[PDB]
Amino acid sequence: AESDFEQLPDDVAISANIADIEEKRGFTSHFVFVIEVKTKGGSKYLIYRRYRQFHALQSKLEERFGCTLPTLPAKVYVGVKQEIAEMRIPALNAYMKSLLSLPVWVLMDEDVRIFFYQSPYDSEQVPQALRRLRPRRMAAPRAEALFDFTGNSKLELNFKAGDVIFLLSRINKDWLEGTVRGATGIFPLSFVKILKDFPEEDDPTNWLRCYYYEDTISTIKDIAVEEDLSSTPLLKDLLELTRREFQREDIALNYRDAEGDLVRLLSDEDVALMVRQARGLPSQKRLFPWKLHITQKD
Repeated sequence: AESDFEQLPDDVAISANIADIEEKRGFTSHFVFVIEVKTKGGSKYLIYRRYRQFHALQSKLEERFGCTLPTLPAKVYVGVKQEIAEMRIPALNAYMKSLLSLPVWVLMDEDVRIFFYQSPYDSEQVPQALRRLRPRRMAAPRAEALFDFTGNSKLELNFKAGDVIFLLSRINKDWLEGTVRGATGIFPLSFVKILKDFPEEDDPTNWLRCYYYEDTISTIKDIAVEEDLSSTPLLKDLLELTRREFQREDIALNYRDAEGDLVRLLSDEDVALMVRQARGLPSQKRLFPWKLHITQKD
Protein backbone atom coordinates (compact mmCIF):
# COMPACT_ATOMS: atom_id res chain seq x y z
CA ALA A 1 0.00 0.00 0.00
CA GLU A 2 2.64 2.51 1.06
CA SER A 3 4.93 2.05 -1.95
CA ASP A 4 2.04 0.77 -4.07
CA PHE A 5 0.47 4.22 -4.04
CA GLU A 6 3.31 6.78 -4.23
CA GLN A 7 4.48 5.19 -7.49
CA LEU A 8 1.19 6.24 -9.10
CA PRO A 9 1.16 9.70 -10.81
CA ASP A 10 -1.02 12.56 -9.62
CA ASP A 11 -3.45 12.54 -12.51
CA VAL A 12 -4.53 9.02 -11.51
CA ALA A 13 -8.15 8.93 -10.36
CA ILE A 14 -8.91 8.05 -6.75
CA SER A 15 -12.58 8.91 -6.64
CA ALA A 16 -15.37 9.16 -9.18
CA ASN A 17 -18.80 10.07 -7.78
CA ILE A 18 -21.74 11.01 -10.02
CA ALA A 19 -22.77 14.64 -9.72
CA ASP A 20 -25.62 14.82 -12.20
CA ILE A 21 -27.60 13.28 -15.03
CA GLU A 22 -28.17 15.10 -18.34
CA GLU A 23 -30.22 14.27 -21.41
CA LYS A 24 -28.16 14.40 -24.54
CA ARG A 25 -29.91 14.57 -27.89
CA GLY A 26 -27.33 12.30 -29.54
CA PHE A 27 -27.83 9.76 -32.36
CA THR A 28 -30.41 8.48 -29.97
CA SER A 29 -31.61 10.93 -27.37
CA HIS A 30 -30.31 9.26 -24.18
CA PHE A 31 -28.86 10.07 -20.79
CA VAL A 32 -25.34 10.60 -19.61
CA PHE A 33 -23.80 10.61 -16.16
CA VAL A 34 -21.94 13.73 -15.07
CA ILE A 35 -19.13 12.08 -13.10
CA GLU A 36 -16.78 14.21 -10.92
CA VAL A 37 -13.29 12.78 -10.74
CA LYS A 38 -10.75 13.66 -8.04
CA THR A 39 -7.11 12.71 -8.56
CA LYS A 40 -4.21 11.83 -6.30
CA GLY A 41 -2.88 15.24 -7.25
CA GLY A 42 -5.95 16.90 -5.78
CA SER A 43 -7.53 18.20 -8.98
CA LYS A 44 -11.21 17.56 -9.45
CA TYR A 45 -12.88 17.59 -12.89
CA LEU A 46 -16.07 16.51 -14.72
CA ILE A 47 -16.40 13.78 -17.35
CA TYR A 48 -19.50 12.54 -19.14
CA ARG A 49 -20.20 8.87 -19.67
CA ARG A 50 -23.31 7.03 -20.85
CA TYR A 51 -24.25 3.63 -19.47
CA ARG A 52 -23.29 1.81 -22.65
CA GLN A 53 -19.78 3.10 -22.02
CA PHE A 54 -19.39 1.53 -18.57
CA HIS A 55 -20.56 -1.80 -19.86
CA ALA A 56 -18.25 -1.50 -22.87
CA LEU A 57 -15.40 -1.06 -20.39
CA GLN A 58 -16.29 -4.06 -18.25
CA SER A 59 -16.39 -6.26 -21.32
CA LYS A 60 -12.97 -4.97 -22.33
CA LEU A 61 -11.67 -5.43 -18.76
CA GLU A 62 -12.85 -9.05 -18.56
CA GLU A 63 -11.39 -9.98 -21.94
CA ARG A 64 -7.88 -8.84 -20.95
CA PHE A 65 -7.52 -10.43 -17.49
CA GLY A 66 -8.69 -13.97 -18.40
CA CYS A 67 -8.38 -9.64 -6.75
CA THR A 68 -11.89 -9.77 -8.18
CA LEU A 69 -13.35 -7.67 -11.01
CA PRO A 70 -16.56 -5.79 -10.12
CA THR A 71 -19.44 -6.26 -12.50
CA LEU A 72 -22.48 -4.21 -13.49
CA PRO A 73 -25.86 -5.46 -12.18
CA ALA A 74 -28.22 -7.50 -14.42
CA LYS A 75 -30.94 -5.51 -16.30
CA VAL A 76 -34.49 -4.96 -14.93
CA TYR A 77 -34.54 -1.19 -15.12
CA VAL A 78 -37.58 -0.19 -17.08
CA GLY A 79 -39.40 3.06 -16.58
CA VAL A 80 -38.81 6.26 -18.55
CA LYS A 81 -35.38 6.87 -20.08
CA GLN A 82 -34.61 9.29 -17.26
CA GLU A 83 -35.85 7.00 -14.51
CA ILE A 84 -33.96 3.95 -15.80
CA ALA A 85 -31.00 6.32 -15.46
CA GLU A 86 -31.49 7.92 -12.04
CA MET A 87 -31.85 4.33 -10.90
CA ARG A 88 -28.49 3.17 -12.27
CA ILE A 89 -26.74 5.84 -10.23
CA PRO A 90 -26.06 3.94 -6.97
CA ALA A 91 -25.02 0.89 -8.96
CA LEU A 92 -22.65 3.01 -11.07
CA ASN A 93 -20.82 4.81 -8.23
CA ALA A 94 -20.36 1.38 -6.73
CA TYR A 95 -18.65 0.20 -9.90
CA MET A 96 -16.22 3.09 -9.94
CA LYS A 97 -15.31 3.00 -6.22
CA SER A 98 -14.57 -0.71 -6.67
CA LEU A 99 -12.78 -0.30 -9.95
CA LEU A 100 -10.61 2.52 -8.56
CA SER A 101 -9.90 0.36 -5.50
CA LEU A 102 -8.36 -2.27 -7.71
CA PRO A 103 -4.59 -2.76 -7.87
CA VAL A 104 -2.11 -0.36 -9.37
CA TRP A 105 -1.32 -2.50 -12.43
CA VAL A 106 -4.99 -2.56 -13.49
CA LEU A 107 -5.53 1.09 -12.62
CA MET A 108 -2.73 1.99 -15.03
CA ASP A 109 -4.54 0.29 -17.92
CA GLU A 110 -4.84 2.76 -20.78
CA ASP A 111 -8.40 1.64 -21.45
CA VAL A 112 -9.19 2.36 -17.77
CA ARG A 113 -7.01 5.47 -17.67
CA ILE A 114 -8.78 6.90 -20.68
CA PHE A 115 -12.24 6.11 -19.26
CA PHE A 116 -11.41 8.55 -16.49
CA TYR A 117 -9.35 11.15 -18.37
CA GLN A 118 -11.25 14.30 -19.20
CA SER A 119 -11.58 14.57 -22.94
CA PRO A 120 -11.63 17.61 -25.23
CA TYR A 121 -15.29 16.94 -25.63
CA ASP A 122 -15.88 16.40 -21.89
CA SER A 123 -14.44 19.86 -21.26
CA GLU A 124 -16.47 21.51 -24.01
CA GLN A 125 -19.49 20.25 -22.14
CA VAL A 126 -18.95 21.86 -18.77
CA PRO A 127 -19.06 25.50 -19.93
CA GLN A 128 -22.09 24.53 -21.95
CA ALA A 129 -23.84 23.23 -18.80
CA LEU A 130 -23.24 26.35 -16.64
CA ARG A 131 -24.64 28.51 -19.47
CA ARG A 132 -27.93 26.69 -19.20
CA LEU A 133 -28.28 25.55 -15.57
CA ARG A 134 -28.01 29.25 -14.71
CA PRO A 135 -28.59 31.29 -17.92
CA ARG A 136 -28.18 35.03 -18.43
CA ARG A 137 -32.77 19.27 -31.53
CA MET A 138 -31.29 22.11 -33.58
CA ALA A 139 -32.17 23.07 -37.10
CA ALA A 140 -29.54 23.12 -39.78
CA PRO A 141 -28.80 26.64 -41.15
CA ARG A 142 -31.11 27.91 -43.89
CA ALA A 143 -32.21 31.09 -45.59
CA GLU A 144 -34.85 32.41 -47.96
CA ALA A 145 -33.99 33.93 -51.34
CA LEU A 146 -35.31 37.44 -51.55
CA PHE A 147 -34.76 37.84 -55.29
CA ASP A 148 -34.15 35.61 -58.30
CA PHE A 149 -30.44 34.98 -58.89
CA THR A 150 -28.64 33.55 -61.90
CA GLY A 151 -25.22 32.10 -61.29
CA ASN A 152 -22.35 33.85 -63.05
CA SER A 153 -20.30 30.64 -63.19
CA LYS A 154 -20.70 26.88 -62.94
CA LEU A 155 -19.68 27.42 -59.33
CA GLU A 156 -22.38 29.96 -58.48
CA LEU A 157 -25.76 28.71 -57.34
CA ASN A 158 -29.00 29.35 -59.22
CA PHE A 159 -32.36 29.94 -57.57
CA LYS A 160 -35.73 31.68 -57.56
CA ALA A 161 -36.76 34.32 -55.05
CA GLY A 162 -38.65 32.63 -52.25
CA ASP A 163 -36.64 29.42 -52.49
CA VAL A 164 -35.32 27.88 -49.30
CA ILE A 165 -31.58 27.52 -49.42
CA PHE A 166 -29.78 25.43 -46.84
CA LEU A 167 -26.45 26.84 -45.82
CA LEU A 168 -23.54 24.47 -46.04
CA SER A 169 -20.69 26.87 -45.30
CA ARG A 170 -19.60 30.46 -44.94
CA ILE A 171 -17.19 31.61 -47.63
CA ASN A 172 -16.34 35.24 -46.97
CA LYS A 173 -18.24 38.40 -46.06
CA ASP A 174 -20.38 38.66 -49.18
CA TRP A 175 -20.83 35.01 -50.03
CA LEU A 176 -22.19 31.73 -48.77
CA GLU A 177 -22.22 28.15 -49.93
CA GLY A 178 -25.62 26.64 -49.87
CA THR A 179 -27.68 24.05 -51.63
CA VAL A 180 -31.12 24.12 -53.15
CA ARG A 181 -32.80 20.97 -54.42
CA GLY A 182 -29.82 18.97 -55.67
CA ALA A 183 -28.11 22.21 -56.64
CA THR A 184 -25.04 23.21 -54.67
CA GLY A 185 -23.10 26.42 -55.13
CA ILE A 186 -22.07 29.79 -53.74
CA PHE A 187 -24.42 32.80 -53.56
CA PRO A 188 -24.46 36.50 -52.57
CA LEU A 189 -25.54 36.84 -48.96
CA SER A 190 -27.38 40.05 -49.92
CA PHE A 191 -30.04 37.99 -51.73
CA VAL A 192 -31.45 36.19 -48.69
CA LYS A 193 -32.96 36.56 -45.27
CA ILE A 194 -31.25 34.22 -42.80
CA LEU A 195 -33.88 31.90 -41.31
CA LYS A 196 -31.61 29.93 -38.96
CA ASP A 197 -28.00 30.94 -38.63
CA PHE A 198 -24.89 28.81 -38.38
CA PRO A 199 -24.22 27.43 -34.89
CA GLU A 200 -22.14 29.91 -32.96
CA GLU A 201 -18.45 29.07 -33.23
CA ASP A 202 -18.12 27.73 -29.67
CA ASP A 203 -21.27 25.54 -29.65
CA PRO A 204 -20.01 21.96 -29.05
CA THR A 205 -22.89 20.53 -31.03
CA ASN A 206 -21.69 18.33 -33.89
CA TRP A 207 -23.43 17.47 -37.17
CA LEU A 208 -23.93 14.42 -39.35
CA ARG A 209 -24.12 15.01 -43.09
CA CYS A 210 -26.52 12.89 -45.16
CA TYR A 211 -26.96 12.74 -48.91
CA TYR A 212 -30.62 11.89 -49.36
CA TYR A 213 -31.22 10.18 -52.69
CA GLU A 214 -34.76 10.59 -53.97
CA ASP A 215 -36.35 9.78 -57.33
CA THR A 216 -35.44 12.89 -59.30
CA ILE A 217 -32.89 14.81 -57.17
CA SER A 218 -30.36 14.06 -54.43
CA THR A 219 -30.32 16.47 -51.50
CA ILE A 220 -27.94 17.22 -48.60
CA LYS A 221 -29.30 17.31 -45.06
CA ASP A 222 -27.25 17.99 -41.91
CA ILE A 223 -28.47 16.65 -38.57
CA ALA A 224 -27.56 17.95 -35.12
CA VAL A 225 -25.96 15.16 -33.11
CA GLU A 226 -24.79 16.00 -29.58
CA GLU A 227 -22.22 13.16 -29.46
CA ASP A 228 -18.42 13.18 -29.24
CA LEU A 229 -17.11 13.60 -32.76
CA SER A 230 -15.04 10.42 -32.57
CA SER A 231 -17.69 8.14 -31.19
CA THR A 232 -19.09 5.15 -33.07
CA PRO A 233 -22.81 4.48 -33.23
CA LEU A 234 -24.82 1.29 -33.62
CA LEU A 235 -26.46 0.57 -36.97
CA LYS A 236 -29.69 0.66 -34.92
CA ASP A 237 -28.76 4.19 -33.80
CA LEU A 238 -28.36 5.46 -37.34
CA LEU A 239 -31.55 3.69 -38.37
CA GLU A 240 -33.63 5.29 -35.61
CA LEU A 241 -32.06 8.67 -36.28
CA THR A 242 -32.37 8.71 -40.07
CA ARG A 243 -36.04 7.81 -39.83
CA ARG A 244 -37.29 10.50 -37.44
CA GLU A 245 -35.45 12.84 -39.82
CA PHE A 246 -36.63 11.86 -43.30
CA GLN A 247 -39.94 10.61 -41.83
CA ARG A 248 -39.87 7.15 -43.45
CA GLU A 249 -38.49 3.66 -42.94
CA ASP A 250 -37.59 1.98 -46.24
CA ILE A 251 -34.18 3.60 -46.52
CA ALA A 252 -30.73 2.06 -46.79
CA LEU A 253 -27.79 3.71 -45.07
CA ASN A 254 -24.78 3.73 -47.31
CA TYR A 255 -21.42 5.39 -47.24
CA ARG A 256 -18.72 5.79 -49.85
CA ASP A 257 -15.67 3.54 -49.48
CA ALA A 258 -12.28 5.25 -49.66
CA GLU A 259 -11.71 4.09 -53.26
CA GLY A 260 -15.16 5.22 -54.34
CA ASP A 261 -17.33 2.15 -54.13
CA LEU A 262 -20.67 2.53 -52.39
CA VAL A 263 -21.11 0.29 -49.34
CA ARG A 264 -24.24 -1.01 -47.67
CA LEU A 265 -24.40 -0.55 -43.93
CA LEU A 266 -25.97 -3.80 -42.80
CA SER A 267 -23.93 -4.67 -39.71
CA ASP A 268 -22.63 -2.79 -36.68
CA GLU A 269 -19.17 -4.06 -37.55
CA ASP A 270 -19.95 -2.30 -40.82
CA VAL A 271 -20.62 1.05 -39.14
CA ALA A 272 -17.54 0.64 -36.99
CA LEU A 273 -15.48 0.04 -40.12
CA MET A 274 -17.01 3.11 -41.78
CA VAL A 275 -16.14 5.29 -38.84
CA ARG A 276 -12.71 3.69 -38.50
CA GLN A 277 -12.14 4.42 -42.19
CA ALA A 278 -13.10 8.10 -42.05
CA ARG A 279 -11.12 8.72 -38.84
CA GLY A 280 -8.19 9.96 -40.95
CA LEU A 281 -10.15 11.95 -43.55
CA PRO A 282 -9.64 15.73 -43.70
CA SER A 283 -11.74 17.17 -40.89
CA GLN A 284 -14.62 19.64 -41.42
CA LYS A 285 -14.96 21.66 -38.15
CA ARG A 286 -18.05 20.11 -36.54
CA LEU A 287 -19.01 17.55 -39.09
CA PHE A 288 -18.42 13.82 -38.55
CA PRO A 289 -15.78 12.68 -41.09
CA TRP A 290 -18.04 9.82 -42.26
CA LYS A 291 -21.09 10.82 -44.26
CA LEU A 292 -24.16 8.72 -44.91
CA HIS A 293 -25.83 8.23 -48.29
CA ILE A 294 -29.44 7.36 -47.71
CA THR A 295 -31.27 5.65 -50.60
CA GLN A 296 -34.79 4.35 -51.22
CA LYS A 297 -35.28 0.65 -50.46
CA ASP A 298 -36.94 -1.86 -52.78
